[PDB]
Amino acid sequence: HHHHHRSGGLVPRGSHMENLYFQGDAPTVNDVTSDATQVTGQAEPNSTVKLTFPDGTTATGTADDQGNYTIDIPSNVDLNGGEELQVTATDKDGNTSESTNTTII
Repeated sequence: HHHHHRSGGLVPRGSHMENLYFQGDAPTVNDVTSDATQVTGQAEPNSTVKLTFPDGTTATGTADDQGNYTIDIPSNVDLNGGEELQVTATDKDGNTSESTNTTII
């Protein structure tokens, strides 16, 4: 009478997406000139902003709900003339902004 026609089913293959980590700019420092007992500035909101003194003392902190940070200078390190203060804000996923290493002193 006639022939038979059947259809064909197959499984979809697994894939993945890709992305660049941090895309923006480096966290702004305020002029923390030696006698200034606190390092302040603007950074990524609620991001773990690691304060890296060029002495090597790293005072780990986190920026506020607002896009700023306040991390007081610990009584051991001094910002003497020649210190290039490095600040590094790190997003909650782990996307660190550029290291603002700047001689305020």
